Amino acid sequence: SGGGGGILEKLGDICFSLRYVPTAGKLTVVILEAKNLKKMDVGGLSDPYVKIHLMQNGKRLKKKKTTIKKNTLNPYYNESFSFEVPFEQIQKVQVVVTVLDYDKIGKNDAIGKVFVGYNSTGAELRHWSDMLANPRRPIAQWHTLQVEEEVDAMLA
Amino acid sequence: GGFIRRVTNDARENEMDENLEQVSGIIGNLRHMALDMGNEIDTQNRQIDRIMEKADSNKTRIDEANQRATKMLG
Amino acid sequence: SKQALSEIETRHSEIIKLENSIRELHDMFMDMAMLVESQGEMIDRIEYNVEHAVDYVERAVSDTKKAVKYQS
Amino acid sequence: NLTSNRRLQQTQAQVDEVVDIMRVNVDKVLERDQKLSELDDRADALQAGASQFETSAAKLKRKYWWKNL
Amino acid sequence: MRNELEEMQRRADQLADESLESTRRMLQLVEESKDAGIRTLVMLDEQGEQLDRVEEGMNHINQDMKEAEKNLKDLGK
Repeated sequence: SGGGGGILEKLGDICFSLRYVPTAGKLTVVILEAKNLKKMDVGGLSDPYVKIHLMQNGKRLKKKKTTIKKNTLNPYYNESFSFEVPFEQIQKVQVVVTVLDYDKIGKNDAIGKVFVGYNSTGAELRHWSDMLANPRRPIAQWHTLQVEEEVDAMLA
Repeated sequence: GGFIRRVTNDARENEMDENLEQVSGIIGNLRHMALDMGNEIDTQNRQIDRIMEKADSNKTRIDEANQRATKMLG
Repeated sequence: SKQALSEIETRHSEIIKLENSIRELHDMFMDMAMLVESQGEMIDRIEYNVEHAVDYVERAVSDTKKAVKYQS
Repeated sequence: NLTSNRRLQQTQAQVDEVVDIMRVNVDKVLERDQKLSELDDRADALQAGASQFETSAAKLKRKYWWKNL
Repeated sequence: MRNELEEMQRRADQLADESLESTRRMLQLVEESKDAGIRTLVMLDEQGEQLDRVEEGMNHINQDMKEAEKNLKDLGK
């Protein structure tokens, strides 16, 4: 979140809700709204979208994505993703959230990224702990985006 | 457990035989997995032709429709 | 006949070769996994351009059906 | 008779057999790459044609409104 | 003398210990290869999940264009 360098470069704040059920092993992640994103192109308007990847000890597994919300720096998604993770195996995993802009030319750069799971501090650690503890939690939390190599250095 | 010609009665030789047996069974699983993967990917690659032919047909149909609509303008 | 040192030294030689046979297979899987994942990033562009085209077609056919209806 | 190493030789043959199949499979990833590359150009052409078709339909609606008046 | 036995036993011992290191490394490498394999296979199937949606969009374009085609052919009177 905002204790990283992404506050200085004004990357933007994203709001999401994490919920798990330890007894049944099912995991649901809901991406809500974001506010004040950094604009990547100089003269156009950005079309922001989010890609979310599940990992085990920093080892990539599979990913899902939001619908694209065009011409905005304040996108509203309210989109839900559901998975299954065993109770002995939720204590081995991380979830990585990356936000990107949509230009058709290709070689797209990330706006910024964040992760939840072990190897974290503050807000990121709290949201993961709260998710594990509370069955079917409806509460959500804001996380400021951070630059890619700061996230790599933090995760390591 | 009988995967190699044992030359000694050591625990080190015993571990070697079990470790090689475990490696061999994973390779035998990978052989069948590769055959499944090749069967699915070849079928998927030829699915791209099916999608592409339909895509060009509808794009060409849209070009015909655009030309046809434009020719009624005056 | 059969001799113990010759058997173990030769067997070790074949085992390190077997490890390097698996190493080529491993290198192929890591490059293949990167390439199919990278192609999956490209498919997102193809999917969105097609879905955006569906919105234009759904609008265009609807407006075309409205347009023809005025002919008596 | 004394225990023999055919099973170790079989283990080498199993990796040798799968590598030959994998070499064919990676060329089929390159087959997929070529087909996806062509599909990408068709996707832009479809999207560009769809925008033109909607704008043409809107013109046609205005024209057929004038025709029957 | 020395080379009748004593040298041979320690040479065999060193070969056996580096062989344990190769077999343990090889077993972990082949398991790592399976873990990558399983991810690749599941990713291939879920790319097929994505592909049926692409054809579903083409089928929807075909359905409405098939209605549109009649209207376009009767239109030009």
